[PDB]
Amino acid sequence: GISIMIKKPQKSKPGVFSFLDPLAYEIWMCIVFAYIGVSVVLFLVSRFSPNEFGIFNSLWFSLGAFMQQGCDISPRSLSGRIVGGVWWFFTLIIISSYTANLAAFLTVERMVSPIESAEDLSKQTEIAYGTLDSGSTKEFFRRSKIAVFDKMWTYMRSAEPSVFVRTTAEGVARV
Amino acid sequence: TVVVTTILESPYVMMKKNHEMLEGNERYEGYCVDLAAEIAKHCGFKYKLTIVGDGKYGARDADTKIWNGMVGELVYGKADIAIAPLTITLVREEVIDFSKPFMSLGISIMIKKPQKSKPGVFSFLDPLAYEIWMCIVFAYIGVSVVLFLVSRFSPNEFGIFNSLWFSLGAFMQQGCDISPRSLSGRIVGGVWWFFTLIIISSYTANLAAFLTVERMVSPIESAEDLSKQTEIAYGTLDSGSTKEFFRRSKIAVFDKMWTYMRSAEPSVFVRTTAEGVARVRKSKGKYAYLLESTMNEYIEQRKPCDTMKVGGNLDSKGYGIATPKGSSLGTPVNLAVLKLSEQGVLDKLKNKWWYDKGECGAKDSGSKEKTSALSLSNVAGVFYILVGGLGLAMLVALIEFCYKSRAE
Amino acid sequence: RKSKGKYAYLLESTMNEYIEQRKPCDTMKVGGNLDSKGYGIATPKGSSLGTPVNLAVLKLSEQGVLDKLKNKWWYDKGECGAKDSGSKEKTSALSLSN
Amino acid sequence: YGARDADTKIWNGMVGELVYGKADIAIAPLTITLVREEVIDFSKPFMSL
Amino acid sequence: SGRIVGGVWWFFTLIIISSYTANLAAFLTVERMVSPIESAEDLSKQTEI
Amino acid sequence: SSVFAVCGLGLLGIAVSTDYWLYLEEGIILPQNQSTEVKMSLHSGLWRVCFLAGEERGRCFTIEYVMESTVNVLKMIRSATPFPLVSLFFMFIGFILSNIGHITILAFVSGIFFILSGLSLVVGLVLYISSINDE
Ligand SMILES: N[C@@H](CCC(=O)O)C(=O)O
Ligand SMILES: N[C@@H](CCC(=O)O)C(=O)O
Repeated sequence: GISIMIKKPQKSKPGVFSFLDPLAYEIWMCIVFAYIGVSVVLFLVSRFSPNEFGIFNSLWFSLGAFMQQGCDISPRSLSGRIVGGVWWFFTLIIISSYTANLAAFLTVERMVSPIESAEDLSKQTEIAYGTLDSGSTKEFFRRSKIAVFDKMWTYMRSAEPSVFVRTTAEGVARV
Repeated sequence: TVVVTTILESPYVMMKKNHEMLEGNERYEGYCVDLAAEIAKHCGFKYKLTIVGDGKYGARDADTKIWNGMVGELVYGKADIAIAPLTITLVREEVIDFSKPFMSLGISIMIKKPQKSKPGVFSFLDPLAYEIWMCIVFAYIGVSVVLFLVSRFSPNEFGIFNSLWFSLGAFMQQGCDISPRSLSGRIVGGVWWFFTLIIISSYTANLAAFLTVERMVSPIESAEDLSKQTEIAYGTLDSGSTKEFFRRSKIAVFDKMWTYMRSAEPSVFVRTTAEGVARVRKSKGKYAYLLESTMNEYIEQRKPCDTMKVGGNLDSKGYGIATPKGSSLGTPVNLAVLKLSEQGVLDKLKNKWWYDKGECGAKDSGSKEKTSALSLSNVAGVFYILVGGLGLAMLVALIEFCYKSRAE
Repeated sequence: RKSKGKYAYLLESTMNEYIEQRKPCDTMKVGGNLDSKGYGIATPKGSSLGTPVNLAVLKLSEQGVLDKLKNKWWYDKGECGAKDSGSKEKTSALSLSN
Repeated sequence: YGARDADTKIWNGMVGELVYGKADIAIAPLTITLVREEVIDFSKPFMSL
Repeated sequence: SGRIVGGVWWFFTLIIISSYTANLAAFLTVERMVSPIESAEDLSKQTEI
Repeated sequence: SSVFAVCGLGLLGIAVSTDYWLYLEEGIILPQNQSTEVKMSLHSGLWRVCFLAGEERGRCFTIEYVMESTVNVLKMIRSATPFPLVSLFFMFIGFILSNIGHITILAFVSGIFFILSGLSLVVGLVLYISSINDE
């Protein structure tokens, strides 16, 4: 029977920092610039105001509030509870944006169907489907009229460049 | 076997570059050049492929009354058969005895393909509408008041200022070290905790829907509000049919459309059906080239895949073979076309020439999705609220310290 | 109307634009025109009535009367409310209703 | 509106009121098509469909 | 004895809320896929209607 | 605390002066993967923007005109231009008022102007990146 031969889908090595793919590298450098930028401001806004916040316990608040755990102190002033206010809203939108796109990288590449039939390869004009020249297979698509094969011969005849290879060993190498 | 007064075009007649090698009938080819063959079955008469060097499709010209281009070749006895795209106007009927139409077109719209929009600063709160983000803030205060009233006039570190920190402590899910202690203060802290579980799991859930299946909008669809909501440049072709239909506008919704083209600048018209594509193609902001329908579904199909036809068929005008007013070959011509149409040989050539090239549309938009990572421009408004929140915070730090300094 | 989104009805566009402008507005013209044809005032084959009426519709065109009649019975018939007009956003955020 | 059937049963419908000689001039929403071209006569298309 | 009751209930509330956030992001992105019929050839394939 | 102020002026000072903020490699592709050579590759800055591959000529222009995507970015860099300038303003104010404090509130009020410069520079880098991903 005439059959299809494509490249096998070996997947990849993902590259071992692929977990921070759903946010681009401009976000992961602007979180850290805004993690220092909030932790310094929390230090100053509760220093010359009425103690328990150094710079060091302020880094532990901001890192605590960003991974959504419950770092233990609290801000205590209306000057101080705003820095802990907007940073809590910052870490709500970023983590919800991370969980969204990682549930959008996966359910998009789960939609991705490999070609599994001839009529599927009829529509998928991405892959170029060239058969052997001067053989029985070229005769089959040219003559027959199953009308899935009429469209397949149509795109195969309008080759760009010549999809008819000339021989089987060259055809395996062309895939 | 006389004169084919056609014009170099999209797939009806053009000079293909194989005439740099070949000759004969194959110098000029296309859809209607095939139609030349199956009209020759009945009339018997051959071709003479003469692309009009004057080709500016036109009519009799304004106040000079000289016929332009194709009818400049057709009417004056320089041509007799006119197998080509030629649109039957009633003022052209006053000049030309026609045949019956091949197909029929309408005045169409070539808008550019919707490329993804630029998200604004506040696009992060797209997945939850602007009624909910106002219902939350008043339910924030509306719950933070009820913690206050319950924990005060009952047996207390819950002031107002410590109760706007519990409720904000629970909506960002960062928790609490205050933790109310009655029964009537735990029910407020209870049902507010169930409020934040559903809203955050509806924000994350809807944002996972906007970033997976991205339906898009063509905002200049349905040409009546193309005319009414004037936003974009009403571009079109030049001397020929499409202006003369809108010059004679008596339907007022097309007339106010024409007045906006009458008050247009600098592109009231330009030229060149190929170039009119390109003026959409490279400007991409507002140019909305208003060409004939059957040319529009060709360019949309070919393979740039970068334009798209919004709206449909603002008129109904026909392609018929033109004959210069009496023109004895006419009766072999029109009865042939009828036998081409009723048998469907003209429809067979419709089936051929509009499925020749690389097919596009939603056909190319199959399983081809790769979806990108978020750029900074999707969450950039949160960095403005974050830094701008600190500018408010360092401001109150001075105000609090000055109200302790001027206390002294 | 009774199939509740299960039955499509292929009809002409000149009838279709009126039907979606009647007070139970729950129909809509889906796509573009599948072809193009034309309405015509008919005479029997080889009639004396042909060319007076044929010269009428030519005259009726540039006077602007027939396309005024195109308005006259169709322009005011947005008495349904035209709820399609205030719905072109097709917004996709959750609302309060969710 | 109009039709054509098994033998002809001549042109069932409003065109049957116009092909049999039942009536003259037929101001109506009748559609112009090629089948109706050969049997009876028409005006110019006054609308667009 | 006490930190196990707070242990397995913390694992119970991790799987339930992650199951709630999953399907609410599966009710939405499924009914966002749902395309109304917009052309003739779309209605050719959609044999439901 | 003096040295971090001394090192702070020069580092942003080099950055606001130099012409190597942003690169570009606008090219083409061919089948057999046959990518490109250089086709259009401009490096860029904040005030002098210097083409490198499309013409090879360093038209390092005080941006008001030409010498298509390029000047469009430079209109968006124009939208993000003053924020490193404000951060350079508040740094030098925080620099001099720190040295006066060494020679009270005079040292502490300078520490406000370092953080106001830093928060100006975060909105500086964000709006600069938000302008690029716009284009
Ligand atoms: N064995 C085959 C080779 C050519 C083909 O695969 O069509 C033949 O002789 O026909
Ligand atoms: N068929 C048209 C082409 C030019 C135009 O669309 O205006 C004509 O002959 O006038």
